[PDB]
Amino acid sequence: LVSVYDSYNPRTILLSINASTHPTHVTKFHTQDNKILATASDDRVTRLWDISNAYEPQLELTGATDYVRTLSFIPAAPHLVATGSYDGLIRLYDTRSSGSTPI
Amino acid sequence: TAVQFAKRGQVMFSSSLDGTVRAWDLIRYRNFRTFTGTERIQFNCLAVDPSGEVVCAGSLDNFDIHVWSVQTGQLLDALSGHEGPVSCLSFSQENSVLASASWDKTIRIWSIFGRSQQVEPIEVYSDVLALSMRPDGKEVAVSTLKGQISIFNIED
Amino acid sequence: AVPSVQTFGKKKSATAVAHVKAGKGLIKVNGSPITLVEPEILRFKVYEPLLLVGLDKFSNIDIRVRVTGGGHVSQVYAIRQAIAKGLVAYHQKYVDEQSKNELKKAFTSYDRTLLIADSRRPEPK
Amino acid sequence: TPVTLAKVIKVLGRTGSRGGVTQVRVEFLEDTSRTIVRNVKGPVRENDILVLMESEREARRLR
Amino acid sequence: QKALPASLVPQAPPVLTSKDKITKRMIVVLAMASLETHKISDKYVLLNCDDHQGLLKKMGRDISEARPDITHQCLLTLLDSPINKAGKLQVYIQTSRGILIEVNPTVRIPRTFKRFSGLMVQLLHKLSIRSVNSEEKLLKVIKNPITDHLPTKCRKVTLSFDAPVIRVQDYIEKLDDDESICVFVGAMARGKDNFADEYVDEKVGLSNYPLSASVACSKFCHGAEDAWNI
Amino acid sequence: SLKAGERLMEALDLGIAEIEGLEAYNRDM
Amino acid sequence: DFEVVEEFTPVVLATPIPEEVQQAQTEIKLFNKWSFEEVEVKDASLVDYVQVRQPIFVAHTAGRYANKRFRKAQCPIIERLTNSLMMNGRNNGKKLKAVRIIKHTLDIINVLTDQNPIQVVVDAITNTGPREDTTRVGGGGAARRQAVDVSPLRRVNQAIALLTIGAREAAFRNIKTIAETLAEELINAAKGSSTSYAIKKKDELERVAKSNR
RNA sequence: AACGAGGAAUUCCUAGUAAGCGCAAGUCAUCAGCUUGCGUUGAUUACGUCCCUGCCCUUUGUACACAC
Repeated sequence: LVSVYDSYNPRTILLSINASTHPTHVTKFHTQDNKILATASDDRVTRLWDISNAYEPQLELTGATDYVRTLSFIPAAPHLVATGSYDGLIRLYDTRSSGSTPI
Repeated sequence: TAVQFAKRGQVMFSSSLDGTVRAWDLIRYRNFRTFTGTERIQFNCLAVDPSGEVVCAGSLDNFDIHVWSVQTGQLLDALSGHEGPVSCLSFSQENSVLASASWDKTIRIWSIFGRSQQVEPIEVYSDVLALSMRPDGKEVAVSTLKGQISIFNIED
Repeated sequence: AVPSVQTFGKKKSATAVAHVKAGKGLIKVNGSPITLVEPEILRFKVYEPLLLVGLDKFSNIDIRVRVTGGGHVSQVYAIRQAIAKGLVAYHQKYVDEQSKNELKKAFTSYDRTLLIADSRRPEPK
Repeated sequence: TPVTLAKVIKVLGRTGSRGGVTQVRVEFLEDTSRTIVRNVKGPVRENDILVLMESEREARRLR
Repeated sequence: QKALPASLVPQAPPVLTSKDKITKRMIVVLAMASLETHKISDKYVLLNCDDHQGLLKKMGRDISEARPDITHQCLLTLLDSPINKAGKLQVYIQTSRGILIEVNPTVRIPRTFKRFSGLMVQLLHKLSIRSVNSEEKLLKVIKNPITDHLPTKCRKVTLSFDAPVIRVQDYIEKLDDDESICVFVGAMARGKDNFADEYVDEKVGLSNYPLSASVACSKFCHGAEDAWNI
Repeated sequence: SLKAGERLMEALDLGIAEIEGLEAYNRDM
Repeated sequence: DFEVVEEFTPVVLATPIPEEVQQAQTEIKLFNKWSFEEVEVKDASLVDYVQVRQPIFVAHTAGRYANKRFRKAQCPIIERLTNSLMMNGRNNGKKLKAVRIIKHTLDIINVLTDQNPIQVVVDAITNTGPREDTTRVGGGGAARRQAVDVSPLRRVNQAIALLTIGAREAAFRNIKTIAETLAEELINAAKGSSTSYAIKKKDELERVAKSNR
């Protein structure tokens, strides 16, 4: 499970989203947007959580092959999310669409 | 010392220093009742409900707002709670509540109808006298001794 | 001497003595400035008559408040009353009274406790 | 789900009602004509507009 | 295709209680139970319709009302169900005198009738029975009413005779994805089914035929396992 | 039992349903 | 094309007032962070009972607000939320604690959902008001529930009471404190997402009233 | 061994109130196992209704008009 809280404050754990039971390697925030978290896991799925609803994933971004361990956003389009697995096959995903298969 | 009208001008009331408040007709030119106090205190002002049911008057000496019924000449109660003389009184033409101007520097709103019996003070800068109220019945105009004229809202 | 005017404020057992003189635009309470009020959440309740009136009307006046008695909430309410009374008593005496009237109206349109303090008197039914 | 905002025309009195139920004539906001007697539970004064769930029941005495 | 969970050991499901009002769960209430105590003099006994009846005759109550045996075998049937092993229900007891008892889902009920009567006669006077491992007290007497202690998203129905017969499967699947089903059964002998019609809103029946108190909760709970897919 | 206002309502409902009963019957003949 | 110049001398004070205070003299802000402007009650029938027309600095104006009957409608609901946080025996008569909790609460709400924390509170209070409610009938033992409609003041009063208890019951014995769960309860109440306690009582009290009209 | 905020059943309470906090005094009765004052903090919810339970009043309007 991932935990996101305020900077310069260890005392106030603001949010603790429970992801899948696999370990989460990378948890990145959106660059242009400022309210949606994107996390990966060893469960071979990336998830996009809006922090208003920290219990159900807004878009379960699937289709990965093995061990997504680094993902990034693209500063032009907010609908496009880059996703890197651990076997090559650098996925480029769309979240405006259904979001279960790369473009 | 104070003269007021009530109920389409057919009946009319008057307060004097004699210790009485006297109703009058303008059809038969005669008094109906001569309401009095328990010891005949003086009187400053008079006010009437827009319905011809309750008369009230205020005094220099006893400074309790005595109220009478129009039908029964006995006084109902003494609406008290002031320090120094109640100067002016007036009933609201819609909400049917009375406002008391007193030398306590406080404007008192008395809701005396229908199980309420509640007292609301609005305290002002200085010795407030000569109250008046809108025909809408939601505002109170008062004249302080300091010179300024203040305008309030009865409900708020 | 310089022009001066003095007002009083009152919460439950806390009194405030504010003296308003012409000067350099400085604000003082108990020797300390106004940026050091200790309840730390009610510090915007003592800036409150400052920012309703516009800070230009305090740019040439001086305020010195002593406070004794009360606790913390009752003390801060005494300071905001004595500053608001002290500003409106300076402007009725040596400045325009139409300035006083717009100063008084800006307070009573906001809240009546800044001008005169309602004594929370007991009532028997 | 058609909610209907309803201005209170007059809070009634001297009617058979339980404590915490005041019988109130309300009037819809779609037109100024049609008034329906309903029951209001909370502290209600004059001229506050009120949200009705449905708009056809004829609210009788609470007995 | 889909990735497995990282942990595959079997783990104990959480013990649902009145503190938690979130998860989807089953509530069974043995309402109008006949469980009261009286002093023999030197000893304290539970009133029975069979053991001592002339005591009830002096009390003015009828003999046939005080039946704690049917409430005993209702608990043994309900708590030994596989749903209790699956940890998806808790059970309350609403007595005839207004005492409301919360039965925790982990308690090992005494098996014979005489040991259960000994357990309850100290429950009504100490207000709680503690655990042998000193963790958390099993049978806790809680505050009236029952509707505040139910889960928040709540569905209340009762088991009756004149009620329409619907399949137990069809009522559970037509219930929502997070509502907690609360069924208020009659733990008394024979009489009116108006023990908790104030709380529930529709009466629900299971058969046109006469069903006992033990088999009424047993039928619907066995429909709960076949609908919640354990 | 009842209250004034409610007593007139049941009087109003009973008589006019009888009045509208004889009115439609008069239109029948 | 048209100017009204009222300030001529640059306003410099001998006592140094910080610029965070000086820029607050144009718009009166809640806690000097959030503006009361454009905070409009979206759902109807709770205006003049949920009031945000007058702006307030801190939620602490202890006036005469219970002596009259409907004087409670004039309270700003930021202050009505702080005053209603004393729903226990341990936090009675501690408003400086209750104001500091709400200041932390509006901080978390603005960080999470970025429009306005006050606008969320206005939207959250106007959602969870139970628009239909039930009451019993005496009837000589015939105690049947009967649906009755609800005053707008009671809709405000039940909304604030349920949202505060929803914060207090969630952080009863947990790792989260009252400031975190009140932000979670208010944000879920503004969406109407049916996971807050307050929305879960809104449809439950209505459906009980909807079961017997 | 008893004990994780207390059952049924009851009692009190409408604004500087309930509740929380300390300080002082020990007043010809009473009080040290406590009593009485004085300050700090300071709310929710009615503020309507006679539907239930009670309690009382009235049933010639006589106190001068008009109205009823």
